[PDB]
Amino acid sequence: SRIFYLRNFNNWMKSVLIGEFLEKVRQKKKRDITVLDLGCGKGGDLLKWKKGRINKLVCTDIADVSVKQCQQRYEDMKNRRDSEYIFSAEFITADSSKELLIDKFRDPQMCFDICSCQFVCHYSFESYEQADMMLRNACERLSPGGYFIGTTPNSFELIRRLEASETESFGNEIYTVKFQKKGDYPLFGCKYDFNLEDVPEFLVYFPLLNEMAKKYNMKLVYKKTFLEFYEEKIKNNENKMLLKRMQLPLGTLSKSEWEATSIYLVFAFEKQQ
Ligand SMILES: Nc1ncnc2c1ncn2[C@@H]1O[C@H](CSCC[C@H](N)C(=O)O)[C@@H](O)[C@H]1O
Repeated sequence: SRIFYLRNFNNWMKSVLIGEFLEKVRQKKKRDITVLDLGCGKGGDLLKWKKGRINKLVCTDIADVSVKQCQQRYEDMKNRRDSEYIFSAEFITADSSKELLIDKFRDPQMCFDICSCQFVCHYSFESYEQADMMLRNACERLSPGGYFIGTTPNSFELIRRLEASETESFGNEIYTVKFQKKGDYPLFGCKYDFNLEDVPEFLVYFPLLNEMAKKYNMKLVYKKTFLEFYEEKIKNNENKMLLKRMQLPLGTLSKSEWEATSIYLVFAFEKQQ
């Protein structure tokens, strides 16, 4: 109702992102696709992976109830009738910032063509170790040429609104951000409250994320604001009538919705050879 169109939009953003890199993986002649969905939540991306026609998915999250719900929705998905091919799936409760996923994989030798981290990475920036660990978990088992893709708040946009504010808070009808306070932005542990009409988040300084990713032999493919990404993707009609069947620019979202969503960026990294 209130944020339905915002959610819809986020789903559309993820769809097109996931879509783009599934094709890139396939154009490198990769037949059977293996994917790690890191911080999978309740399975909002299950259907995107099913229509990407991947062969194996690992869903993991720190919240077990979410993992279990993700599993049940998966069970329902291919207990549908005359349901075309579905990936095999593996479900793991774990803190991907404090625990090594390879130690919990049923198959410890397993590799991935894509790690998808959607609206997750920023939780790991509580400390250097947690950040490095989530990056490791996202990137260590990636095959060369494989991709690390995701969505996280854009720190530049967050700071800009903070410093433009009369307080340590800012927002509108839809969202509210509250810093522990402005002027002080440590690389790790920069805490702010994020309210979508409620969970603590950490600032992700992207040039820092870029450097730390190098440790795992990753090179940046691109980084784009939600706005830029939105503007580019709709010059292709497959995506736009996709968006309309799923149901600042004048543009598809109210000005307040645009303020909420324009907070985010999309990124992709590639595993080097
Ligand atoms: N340290 C951590 N390790 C793994 N998952 C975490 C985490 N901290 C938070 N999360 C999870 O990240 C999720 C963010 S909401 C994103 C859900 C899903 N990827 C989607 O796009 O719909 C939540 O499910 C939360 O439980």
